[PDB]
Amino acid sequence: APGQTGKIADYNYKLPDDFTGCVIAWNSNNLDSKVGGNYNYLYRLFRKSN
Amino acid sequence: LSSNFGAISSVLNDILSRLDPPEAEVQIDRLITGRLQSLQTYVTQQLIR
Repeated sequence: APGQTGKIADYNYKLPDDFTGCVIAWNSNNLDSKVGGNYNYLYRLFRKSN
Repeated sequence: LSSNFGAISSVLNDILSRLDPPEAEVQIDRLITGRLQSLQTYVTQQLIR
């Protein structure tokens, strides 16, 4: 959300406060949640610079 | 300047300290509109005097 802080926010994908768009998300259990446990997805929590 | 004009901190630097732009923008907006209104009142008073 514009200006919100967090590991996803500042390290993964930041968003300007003047952002003009839509955020559309839906649970992807039927697609991504599988017996493999979909661990391929990664976030960059630790980083020198936000 | 010392007055907050509805803002939560007198000194603007204290607002800058921890408050983040999503809230800092609105906070400083309130503070700056208050300060500018005060300056407007002062300049008008100076004009009449």
